[PDB]
Amino acid sequence: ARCERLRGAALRDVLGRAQGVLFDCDGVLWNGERAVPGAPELLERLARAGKAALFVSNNSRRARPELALRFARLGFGGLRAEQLFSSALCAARLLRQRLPGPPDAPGAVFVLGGEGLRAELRAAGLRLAGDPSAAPRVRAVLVGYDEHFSFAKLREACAHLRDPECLLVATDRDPWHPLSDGSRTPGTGSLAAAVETASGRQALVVGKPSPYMFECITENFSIDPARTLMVGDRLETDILFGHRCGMTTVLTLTGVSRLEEAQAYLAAGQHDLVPHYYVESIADLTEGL
Amino acid sequence: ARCERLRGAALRDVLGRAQGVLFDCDGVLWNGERAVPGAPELLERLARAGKAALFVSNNSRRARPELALRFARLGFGGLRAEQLFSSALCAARLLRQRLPGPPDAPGAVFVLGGEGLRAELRAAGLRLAGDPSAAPRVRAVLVGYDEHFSFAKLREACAHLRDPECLLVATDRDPWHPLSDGSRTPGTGSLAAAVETASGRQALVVGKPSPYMFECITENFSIDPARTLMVGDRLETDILFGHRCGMTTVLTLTGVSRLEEAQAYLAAGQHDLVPHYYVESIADLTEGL
Ligand SMILES: [Mg+2]
Ligand SMILES: [Mg+2]
Repeated sequence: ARCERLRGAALRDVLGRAQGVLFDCDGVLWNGERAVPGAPELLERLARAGKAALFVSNNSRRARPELALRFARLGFGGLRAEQLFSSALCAARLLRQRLPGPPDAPGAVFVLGGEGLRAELRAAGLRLAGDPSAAPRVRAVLVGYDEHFSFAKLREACAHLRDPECLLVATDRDPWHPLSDGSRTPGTGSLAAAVETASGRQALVVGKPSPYMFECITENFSIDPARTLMVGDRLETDILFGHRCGMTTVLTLTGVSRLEEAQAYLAAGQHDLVPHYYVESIADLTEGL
Repeated sequence: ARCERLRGAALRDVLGRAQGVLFDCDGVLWNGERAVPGAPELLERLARAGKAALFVSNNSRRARPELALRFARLGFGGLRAEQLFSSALCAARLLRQRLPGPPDAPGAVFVLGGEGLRAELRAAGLRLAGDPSAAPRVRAVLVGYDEHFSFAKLREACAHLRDPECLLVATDRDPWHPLSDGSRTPGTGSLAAAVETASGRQALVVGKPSPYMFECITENFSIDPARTLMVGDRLETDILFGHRCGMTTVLTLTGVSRLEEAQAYLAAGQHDLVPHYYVESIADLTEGL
């Protein structure tokens, strides 16, 4: 990984070789309400050229059917729900897999998060602490994007975690997210930091840069990481994810991370946070096909 | 610091030499509603023998007049309010001292914390973001023990901190606190972790183990740290504070930290988290006088 500007012959060969492309969404395909011009067209040409496209998002705020809506709304047609992987969806699968209880009863998840996250969990067959009883033992605390996080919920989370057998899981560690108006919103990472600190515990992280998301993806699809491009705007999330999975990484500059940070990490020899290539926007990739 | 059990001749000499004793409160003088038997009597004998006594607490939940009440209620008479130093009181003084604005207007503090913390801040002459206007620029965010912490307040805190000139201050970093029933409550450290993570900033910490508390104390009283005992139940807070200040440190076992953790740190050569001495309870100190 030497942070090279991807163009000309090298672009045609890298894309030529590529069997598939995994895309982050926010900062890559769009910023809020606005699609990156040329992004829908890249996805079209990818379909026409080979070449698998899958989407990997740390979003834990909406269930998959609703996250899928953003694609159509922002002018990305022809996409199937099964191409989209979110930390919400993957958290539900991890909990189902890891679940410490006796076989019935495995049992309940205390969730810090919203209705879309809850809907995903229930759909994976998971029992939630907030739900109507027929009170089950809580065997996992899940920290997701919780716009209604409170000291009270934090305190309750810690009560459950006093049981060392109770799992602590976080959907992702993203510290904050940019909004259209130039402001930020705190991210799950900030809520996970509070929970870990007060409980004295380290969370299992579901989303990027955890390799679990790639396991979650490869459950459903055969992807050869050596032949797959990982495209993202956040070095510490998307690019680190790519290196950990053995993918060729492409930083796009339409999002959170700056070229200057990528080059800084290169100089400090922190090669897992350096992309193989960068582009100003993913529209620069299309001419490679 | 070699974690020695303080008794016999050594106890008489250490206490004999000591000009003063600084005490942590919770886990030392009392646990919740219950005074440590013998604790009021040690303080009495200290008065009779020399020998200054001062109290250093990370509490940011109640203003000093109300924190003083706990002493009388738990059977500690003869104490003056001026002997008590809390992170709340010291945070107010630090803000007054550090305050980045033009001279009027220095200006407003956004507070994550309760009415007792707010009352201390106003009493130091500080203007608070929540208060009635005659909207002032926020020039500091203060994170204290906030039982009404919320995602919304976290988000607002981060908005203020987008201004790199806006200070970030935390009353303390205590991660959690034990309660009488055996449960925990999250501490300011957990709330500070959320704020730091979402804002990408490091807080200035007011309370122990920050040496600022000792500066705050020495403003008012001449203490020679080389002749002062620091007595506490929490290694990472009280004992580390003591070493940083050049005091002789005494771990009491009636609180949070265990002898086993002290001895573990000794073996790992982490000498700043090892007390000079320990006692089962501070009642074991009285026979030294
Ligand atoms: Mg992104
Ligand atoms: Mg204590």
